[PDB]
Amino acid sequence: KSCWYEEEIEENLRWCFALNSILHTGASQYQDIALLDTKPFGKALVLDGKLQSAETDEFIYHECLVHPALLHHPMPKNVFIMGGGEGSTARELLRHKTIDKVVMCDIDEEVVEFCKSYLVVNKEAFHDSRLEVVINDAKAELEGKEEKYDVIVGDLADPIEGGPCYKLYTKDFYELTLKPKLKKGGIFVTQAGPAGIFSHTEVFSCIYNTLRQVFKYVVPYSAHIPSYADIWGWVLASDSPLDLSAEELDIRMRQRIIEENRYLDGKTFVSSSTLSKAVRNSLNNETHVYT
Amino acid sequence: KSCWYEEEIEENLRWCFALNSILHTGASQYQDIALLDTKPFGKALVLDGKLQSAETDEFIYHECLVHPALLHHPMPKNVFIMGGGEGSTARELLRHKTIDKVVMCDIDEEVVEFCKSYLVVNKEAFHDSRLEVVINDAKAELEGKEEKYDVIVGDLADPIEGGPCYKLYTKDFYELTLKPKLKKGGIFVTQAGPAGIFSHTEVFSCIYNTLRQVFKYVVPYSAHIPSYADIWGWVLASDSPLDLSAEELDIRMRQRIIEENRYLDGKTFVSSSTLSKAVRNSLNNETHVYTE
Amino acid sequence: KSCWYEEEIEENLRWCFALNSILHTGASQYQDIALLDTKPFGKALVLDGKLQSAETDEFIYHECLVHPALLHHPMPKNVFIMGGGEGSTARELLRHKTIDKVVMCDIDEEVVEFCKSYLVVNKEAFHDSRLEVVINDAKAELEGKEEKYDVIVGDLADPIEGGPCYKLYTKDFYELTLKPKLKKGGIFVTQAGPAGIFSHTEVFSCIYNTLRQVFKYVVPYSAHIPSYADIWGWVLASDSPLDLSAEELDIRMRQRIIEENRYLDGKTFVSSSTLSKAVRNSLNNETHVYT
Amino acid sequence: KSCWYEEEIEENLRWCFALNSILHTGASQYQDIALLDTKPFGKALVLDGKLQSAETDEFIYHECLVHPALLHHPMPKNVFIMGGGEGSTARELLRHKTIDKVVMCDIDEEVVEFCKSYLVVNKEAFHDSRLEVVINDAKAELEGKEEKYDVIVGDLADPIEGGPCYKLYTKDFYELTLKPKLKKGGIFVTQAGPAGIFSHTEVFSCIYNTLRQVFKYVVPYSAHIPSYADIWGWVLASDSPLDLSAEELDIRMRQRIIEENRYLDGKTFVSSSTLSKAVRNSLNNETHVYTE
Repeated sequence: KSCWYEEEIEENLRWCFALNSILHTGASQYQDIALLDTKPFGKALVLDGKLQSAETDEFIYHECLVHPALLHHPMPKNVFIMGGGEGSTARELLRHKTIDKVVMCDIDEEVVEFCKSYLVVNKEAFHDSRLEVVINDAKAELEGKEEKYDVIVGDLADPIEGGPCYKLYTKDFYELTLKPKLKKGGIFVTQAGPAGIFSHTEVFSCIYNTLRQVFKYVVPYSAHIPSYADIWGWVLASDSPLDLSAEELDIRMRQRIIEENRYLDGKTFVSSSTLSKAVRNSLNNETHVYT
Repeated sequence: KSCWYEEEIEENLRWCFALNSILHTGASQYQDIALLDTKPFGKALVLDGKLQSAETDEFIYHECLVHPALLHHPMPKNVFIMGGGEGSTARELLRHKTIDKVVMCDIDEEVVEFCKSYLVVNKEAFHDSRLEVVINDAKAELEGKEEKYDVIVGDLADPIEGGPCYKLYTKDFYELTLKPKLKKGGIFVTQAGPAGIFSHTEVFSCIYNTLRQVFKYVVPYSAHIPSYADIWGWVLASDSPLDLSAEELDIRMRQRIIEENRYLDGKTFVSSSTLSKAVRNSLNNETHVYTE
Repeated sequence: KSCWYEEEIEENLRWCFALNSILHTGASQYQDIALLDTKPFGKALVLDGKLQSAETDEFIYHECLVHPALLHHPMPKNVFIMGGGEGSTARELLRHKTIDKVVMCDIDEEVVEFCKSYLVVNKEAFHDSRLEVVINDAKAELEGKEEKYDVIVGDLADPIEGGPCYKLYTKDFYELTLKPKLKKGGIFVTQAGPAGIFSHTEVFSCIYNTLRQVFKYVVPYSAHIPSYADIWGWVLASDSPLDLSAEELDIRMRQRIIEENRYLDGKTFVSSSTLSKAVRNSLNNETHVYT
Repeated sequence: KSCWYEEEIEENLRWCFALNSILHTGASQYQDIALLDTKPFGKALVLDGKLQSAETDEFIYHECLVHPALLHHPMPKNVFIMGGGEGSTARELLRHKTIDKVVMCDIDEEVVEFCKSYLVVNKEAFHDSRLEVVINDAKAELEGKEEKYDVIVGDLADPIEGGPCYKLYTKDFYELTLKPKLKKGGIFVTQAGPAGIFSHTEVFSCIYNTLRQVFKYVVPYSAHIPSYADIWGWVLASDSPLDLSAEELDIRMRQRIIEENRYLDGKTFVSSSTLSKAVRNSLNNETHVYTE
């Protein structure tokens, strides 16, 4: 009961967890880095004072982020990650038998090196041949190269007003930069911020509405992540249908993904993509489009 | 930015809400009773230090507790609430036009009288001619009367041994005391503790497993409640099937409930009753049964 | 263990007390006002988020503030309070059989009315004929009037850089404004901020050194105030000696002050005015003078 | 601005220090042992959740605990420490050139070995040829040997009934066990718990009163320790007078102690031994005596 880390989740809400230790600390020109050893969530990565992942339940976030998008692809071969310097998004992709190239594109070199050093769970992932790490802004990287991708995975910080990841959620970026870099039948997926009954109105609905204005087929979904103190959201978007039964999803999982999933099976994702009445109404009637 | 209500959700985990006011603090012998005005969640009812009800989202808990059971029933007319002293369970039940009688059986008259005066959202419910309030242990009340119900709602605290509420979750209780007091097609629903990816193993899986020893059809389901900082769980149980589509649930809601639900539609319930892989696997392989 | 008020004492130090209730709240154009009912200290007056007094131990602060200065006076008749809108400084003065006029000069009208309404302990003091309340800046009040005072009591907020009470601690203010308004044999006393082993270097030593450059006879003293989470300091300053035995102080107390003191007797003040080695060395060798 | 060490000074009062690091956490069967690097107070030794020693101001506690007793003694040559496993009491005692032997008797070898390696400020003290470390209950040790001391230093935890340290504050202990082991002119000093205007009534006044039943001259005294968020108290006791002026204390400090004290001079001690009116009146009228 003596040592605590404190997180301001909202203006009037704090989330405190007891600490075993402060394990490692780095920093870039971009942000403060810390790896805490927490009692309730194990090793916790804190970036600029915000918890970004925790050892006990990061598998939920990263299984939800990655596996729905590639399972709805018939044959996802190359995948570009915006963000995801932690290595866990790459880890989950690399268990798919169909990728021949994961590029992880994080602008913060020091975050990648830190997590490559200290997250035991991803060093098999980091030392994988299919994996290429690029230090650059994601839009700058995509505009400059011309190689189109089967799947693009958005694993950035939330689009807070005045940050630099904001422009990577804009309607003009999807339509003019990202989608031209999708192969025919490609699939985009992005994390989409909090998806609680009230918190989904911050960014989750706006990212849904924005992707509605670029792709014909958009599916939002969400799942509780305990260490984030909220339901968290993701959005899929493609121009080919993303409609698979739970049974087909289970079939494709036991065929393309090495090892058994800890959190996600077909029925989990069916349930995940059935938002609640209020969240569904809010999403289906949102107007704002990030320009 | 200086006054806070703190709750230890877990002994190593704290959830803190900024405070506007402390509207009342007091106590019975059963529990301390506080009503707080919080900035994130509005007025919050705290019993023995544990938030039980927040103004901004208690509708989620109460709609989930109540509606699924009633909607599944062919025509629910009389209901017994084990607990429910805050008035919000009764309030949601009284939204159903098919209901003719609600009996609220809470052991702590202090809680009942406090909420009757201070939880004004429940005022019309407390004054509804169909509601009867009984101050008794629920088990004693149900054994003391030979009356049966179409639905019995468990709205008690989480089972911890030695508490007055533990015995209301045992196999023996469900089978020798509760089930005899359900009419044909009758449905039992109880709150079933936290149901998060790890917290569900405390009581949720055991309550599911226990009811599975007693009732033909047992349906667990869960939903996020922000003020609880967790997924919360409930369990339906009946000897008649519990098997309606989202569309059939919705037609019934439009026909039987006055006003629109704020949280629950038929698709929400189907989603809620589809648990995640690990939670499903846990409840499937669960071994423990509650007993005395 | 559930409701807490939190005070940042220093940058890295917080001081939290459990709450029975938030009793009353006002505000002026100048500051936020709150009266909390706290478990460890009872009713607590919080001004702009800082605890300024608490019911359990305010008697220590106000007995220490007031009684040493007037006891070293042979016959203190009129007394001007800078600040002290709480009423407690006036309360303690009014138990002296020798004052014929206490003027309390606080710039915040709403603070005076609030404490006059809600501090039960001072409404006998507030409805006392000898007591005159003036709403004005203290320097403006003193410059404009020409009536000289036996004693002037500094009961302001600490001289934080950039506030408006800072100039009321300057060497030019003592020499050119305050002291001309002292009668012959007059005595000034001011609260002097924290007086802990390390915290005394914030302002306590600077106020001592400043008053050394205006009055011939200056005595600093301090006492623990539990609700302030620190030793607190006061300074006396006169041009006549302030040297009385503990026995004479006890004599003068049982003769001039109605009722028995709760905290302060002669020996207490002797001990109070014997600072510790490090605080004494720091004070006796400080250079900065508030100009 | 995000990592904090929290301590409940009182059950309704919390004192929180911002953290740099947690250098070690561990435990013996007697207590949990933690060493924290805090921003306000530097490295802090926490035993069973209670801060016992902070780097920025432990000198206050240890100088006050040790020096007055030794300075009052005509020539203190051998000293027994009840407790003192952190090494800082020994360190201050070994600053006196008149000292020939220090025996540190702590019940928890875990604490001793931990501080020996991690409290480097005490390293030379731990390696001083005049120090002997004994791992035993202090009462058992003192009864087990017929050796007397010029000074005995009580550096144990505050007396709470049932603890292994309560019996080291009883009248019987002081009179039948401790006093026989003091040489002529011998002086006993113990830490005596909080001594604030209200907190002094917990143990401070009782310890004073107890010693007053056993020793001719009993001198209580106190001093603020910021990391403790309170005034802390100590009590001198002897059957020879304890009556030196501030100037005589200072001459002795210059003659007997190597290096300059950071907190304590003769005037500081006289001030410390002049208690406030309410604390004086409380200790004067105190009735309770510790017993078994």
